Order: sequence, then structure tokens, then C-alpha cells
Amino acid sequence: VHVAQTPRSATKESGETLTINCALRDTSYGLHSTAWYRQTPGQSRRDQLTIGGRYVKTVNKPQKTFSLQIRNLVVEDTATYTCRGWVGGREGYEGAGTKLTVKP
Repeated sequence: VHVAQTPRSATKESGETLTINCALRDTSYGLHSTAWYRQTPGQSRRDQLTIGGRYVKTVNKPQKTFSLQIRNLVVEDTATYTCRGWVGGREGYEGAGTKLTVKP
């Protein structure tokens, strides 16, 4: 059991949209719930993103896939983004991360 997170890294322009695709794989468990996290080089803890506004989430529980869209990118969005997929209430798995760089 693991989570495949694509893309591993991305460079985008300001005002563009980034899309991160994650898939729960190698498990007979279902996709229980999802969360998305962000961490900049200046942080040793990640922040959990609040969905809404520029952040749009999608969950396909039968396909065990889930994605995130960050719209109207700015330089401040430069960070590593991690998706998390729960197989239940007390157990979850995470992707290898997306290193995003946004150019001015």
C-alpha cells in the first residue's frame, strides 16, 4: 500500500494552474478521506491546506484517486505539496510530494 503522487516537481508561471494527481494503490482498502499539505523551505512543519477559493479538490473513491488544483499561482506558492489518503479512520498514506516553483 502506497500513494503515487504526480508530478514529482513542476515549474509554472504566475497566474497558471497546478494540478497534482494522487492514487491509492496496492491495497484492498477503500479511499476513506483525503488531505493536502504544504511546506516551504523556511518551515520544519507542514501546513494543512484549507480547501476553497484557489484550492479545489477532487476525490474519486471508486478509482481510489484524488487531485488538487492551485489556481492563480504566485511566487509565494513555491513549496512542497503532499497529498494524504486515508484507508480508514486511523490509518493513512502519503505521496512522495510535489516540489512546486512559481516564477514571477
